[PDB]
Amino acid sequence: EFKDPSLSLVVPDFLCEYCFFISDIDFCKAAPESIFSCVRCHKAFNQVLLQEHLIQKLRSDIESYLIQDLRCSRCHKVKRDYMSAHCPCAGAWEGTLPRESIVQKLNVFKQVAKYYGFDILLSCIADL
Amino acid sequence: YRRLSQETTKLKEERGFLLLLQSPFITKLLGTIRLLNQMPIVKLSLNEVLLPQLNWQPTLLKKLVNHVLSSGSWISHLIKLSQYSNIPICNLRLDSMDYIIDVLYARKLKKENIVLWWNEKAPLPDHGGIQNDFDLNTSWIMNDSEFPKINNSGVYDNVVLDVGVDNLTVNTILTSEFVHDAFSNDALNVLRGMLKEWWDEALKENSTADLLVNSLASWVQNPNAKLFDG
Amino acid sequence: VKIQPPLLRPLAYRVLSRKYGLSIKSDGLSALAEFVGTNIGANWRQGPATIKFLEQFAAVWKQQERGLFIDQSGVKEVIQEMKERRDYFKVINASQQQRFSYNPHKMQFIFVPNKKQNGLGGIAGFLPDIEDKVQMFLTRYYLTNDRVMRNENFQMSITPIKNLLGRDAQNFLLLGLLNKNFKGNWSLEDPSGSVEIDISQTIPTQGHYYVPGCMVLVEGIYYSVGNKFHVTSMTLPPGERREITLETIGNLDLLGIHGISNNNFIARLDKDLKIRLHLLEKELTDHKFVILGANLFLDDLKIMTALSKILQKLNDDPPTLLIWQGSFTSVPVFASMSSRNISSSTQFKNNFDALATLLSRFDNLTENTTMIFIPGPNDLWGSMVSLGASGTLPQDPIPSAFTKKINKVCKNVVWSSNPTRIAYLSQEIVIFRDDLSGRFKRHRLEFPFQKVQETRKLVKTILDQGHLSPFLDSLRPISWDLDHTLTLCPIPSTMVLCDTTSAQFDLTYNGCKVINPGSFIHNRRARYMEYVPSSKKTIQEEI
Ligand SMILES: [Zn+2]
Ligand SMILES: [Zn+2]
Repeated sequence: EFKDPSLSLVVPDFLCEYCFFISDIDFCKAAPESIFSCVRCHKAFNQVLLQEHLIQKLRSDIESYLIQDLRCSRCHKVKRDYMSAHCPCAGAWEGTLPRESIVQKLNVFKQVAKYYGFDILLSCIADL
Repeated sequence: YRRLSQETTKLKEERGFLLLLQSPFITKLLGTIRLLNQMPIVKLSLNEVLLPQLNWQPTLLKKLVNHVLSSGSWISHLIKLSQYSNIPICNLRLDSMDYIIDVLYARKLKKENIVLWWNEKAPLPDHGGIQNDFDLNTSWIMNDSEFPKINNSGVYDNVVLDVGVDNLTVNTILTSEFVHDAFSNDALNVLRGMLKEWWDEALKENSTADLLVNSLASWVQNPNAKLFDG
Repeated sequence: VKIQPPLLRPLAYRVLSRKYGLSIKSDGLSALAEFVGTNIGANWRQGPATIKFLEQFAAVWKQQERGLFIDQSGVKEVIQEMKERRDYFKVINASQQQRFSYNPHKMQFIFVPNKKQNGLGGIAGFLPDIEDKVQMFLTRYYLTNDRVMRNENFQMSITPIKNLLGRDAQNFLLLGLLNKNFKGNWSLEDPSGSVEIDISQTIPTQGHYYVPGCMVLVEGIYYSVGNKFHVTSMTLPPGERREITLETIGNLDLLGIHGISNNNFIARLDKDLKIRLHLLEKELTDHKFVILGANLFLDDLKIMTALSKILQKLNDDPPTLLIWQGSFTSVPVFASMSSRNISSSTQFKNNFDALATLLSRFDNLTENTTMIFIPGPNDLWGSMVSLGASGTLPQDPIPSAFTKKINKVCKNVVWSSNPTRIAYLSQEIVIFRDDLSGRFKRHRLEFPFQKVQETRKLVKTILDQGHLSPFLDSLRPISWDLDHTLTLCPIPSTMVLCDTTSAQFDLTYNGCKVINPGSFIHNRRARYMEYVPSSKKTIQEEI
């Protein structure tokens, strides 16, 4: 059975001051000589800005996971009590954001930071 | 290393002129020499200059010569921008296009009856002090920046047209109580009229208006510019 | 003299297998052999000295673990013997704080294994699991209810919310989370159920900041016409002192410096407490620690000038602990959209490189005093996403990638979290940097009906509620597992309650003393405050 041999990590709305041009950028699927340069103009990007935006994305992901809501198992109603054992009906709460998704995202951040030379992002991970 | 003060003093007592300043440490150089506060100075910060560790003489010579012989064009452009934007000479920068938009929009709102919510040294709008508090709706509306896309796989034996769309944001802006996530429609209409007159002026042979309209979207995205709102 | 192991084996074996001890390994025999080699002489004819040295070995080794095996460490106990023939205080952050759960039905604190020590942690081990946010409010309610029940006055009995369904026209006493329901009315939440409240005729106990999210004792009459509990009075639960709080669990080593507890067993100690108290009673004036104001900025020249003026005064007489608190950058750091000027991260790195230069001319302070740094509201990690607004409370320390010169210039620097705990010989200190006055004033709940009283109410409320952040998840999101670090249980002796919106004060109440440092700079004056561990304060300023 065929699968996709690569994951995806996309940074939305990266701006090129030399063009005022807005587009996304895929750090995993896009080939080199295009991550470091604008699509239209062939002007090199600044690397610390890329690394800072990656750190921003990772921190926003962590905060978004930590601020998630709880959903019941059988019925998909939202938890509306600050403290309760479980749903009035049968079923236990589960989070909207699963753990495995963010674990895999952190793994792909590790892979991306290891492929290129990104010391600041490595130190960002190491502080956790 | 002490001759900078001597040169500045001799220039001060030899002529009353404007000074072009270009360095990554503008504030540090302003603080090192006390005579710099006594003259009108225009700053032209183009930082992030480095050395190739070898054969630096010709590259630095090229930098200096192009700077000195393009300062005329630079000051001509600055004069054009200042005499169009009703802003003094020393308060403008070549790349600081957002500042002009901010000041003119604030002036238009001041002639109106809407509070500016102006802010300094902080990339948040002024809401009376409430903005520093964490809130769920705000934190959700800052971080939802993903743009969806459509992809339908398959093999096509028919002809396919690859087209490109440009100036979508400006068209979206120009074209088109109960809801709490709504932005004040008064400001939206004000900026729509502003952009309409901007477009009309840029049509009638105005490079400055065209460049400013081009930079409008980058101003909208960038939170570093003042008068920003998520 | 190089010995033969066979002719030494019985001497060790008898003493360490028949009278006391057991299970001597081969490395233990080698360590004892080299010990005999050091204390060589008229041995194999000398009785008392060797056996009493073995008894001293037992008196050194029986306290460690259980002492039923002797590995390569035999040289380590030998060195312990050699060296047995200020210190004793530690500073701990919220990340490494020991984890202790709570159980209501047995009424004991329960140790929980640390995920850092037993788990792998190679990729992601800091992420709490789902049920922690379910159990955090349960734990807070359990602790509050136990504290209320232990009170002398309450031996009247409170009733659960759910048991209010069938009766009416009767008065009751209850307590629970006072908050807003989905509809928009004020309600009380209990592990059993919830009801609607009435405020139109409520007479409060003055001196308390009634904010949503704080446990409150409610008295009133239930009515079954609707679901309205007509309240007649509201009062925060009272407090308790450190000694009575401790004695219920003996003297637990929660902030254990002498010893630690684990899943296998629980520990206790009170014999050394009076020894350490008497040790503290002498040479305490020499062991002084000084703290400064908040929001000290490393970008403007005036703050650097004031800091230089302070350091030239402090160099001659270096204190023990110097605590730097507040935000070190006046502008929050975030994504930079300009590649023409200096990036925010590079500027943040540059702000600390100047401090390394300024510390080069104060070698006495650098050599004799340790440094403590505490993050503020808009440091690198927080303002990265919150953009200078309030956010998660257990803040990470200053990243190591931006302090690569301070650790080499100074021999003792420590970066801690926003809530940090230091354990002296007989003192424990908590430092908490954030704003409270505005937070309580703006969200104060209204009741239909000279600056020293505001801080009085603040202290009374924060000590009665017994939690650092008496707010719901909507206002201040909290990490799911680290909430135990914010719990105000076995309350500390002294609180460094730094606040930029409250005047400086030195209040003490209910066995706890609270100090409120202000901003480092104010009305063209610079102020920093030093606290003597003998319950004496001093305030000094330099223009
Ligand atoms: Zn470009
Ligand atoms: Zn259900």
